[PDB]
Amino acid sequence: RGPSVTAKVFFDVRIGDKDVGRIVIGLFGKVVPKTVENFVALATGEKGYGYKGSKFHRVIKDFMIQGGDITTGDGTGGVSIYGETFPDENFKLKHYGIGWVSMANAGPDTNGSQFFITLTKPTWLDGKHVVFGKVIDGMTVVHSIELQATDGHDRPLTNCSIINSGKIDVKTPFVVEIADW
Amino acid sequence: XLLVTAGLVLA
Ligand SMILES: [Ca+2]
Ligand SMILES: [Zn+2]
Repeated sequence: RGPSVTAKVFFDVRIGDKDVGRIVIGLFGKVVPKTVENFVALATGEKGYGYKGSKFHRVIKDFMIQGGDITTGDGTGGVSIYGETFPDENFKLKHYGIGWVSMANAGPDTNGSQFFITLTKPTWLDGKHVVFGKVIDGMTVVHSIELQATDGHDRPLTNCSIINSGKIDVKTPFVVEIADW
Repeated sequence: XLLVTAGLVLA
């Protein structure tokens, strides 16, 4: 057993001028409903702002790729659908391995729009970052971003852009098995 | 270090 994927979000990615494919993230709505709602709403852009047009501004091989700065765009910005920030919902899910999706923050209770996809098992972040999703398709796209040349700020030299985002309804929820759940 | 922050990016 494990928690159920109840929704999905897609990001179509372009690196410079090349379309590199689509990342599909499955979301654990029953585990972290409030966090999932924020991420889905930002993906669809229904509130009038969202992930479309944002980039993965910080990429560190074998650690994570980070994105979702939907205001300033340099990695210092972002906002949630609930306000500037919202509290940490819970820490039920861990960064179990590669491809788990989690909220970036600026300390306790400062979730906004920015998120990251793991490229390792960062156990030191367990209990500090809210985990809410899992990459179910497009791990090759994540790897393409991961291998991008970056500067000394870990920013890709060429922009890795989310050119479209949205949701895909899940008609049949499915379990992502988790050891010892 | 290896953190994921929004504003002050640290070691
Ligand atoms: Ca490696
Ligand atoms: Zn490879």
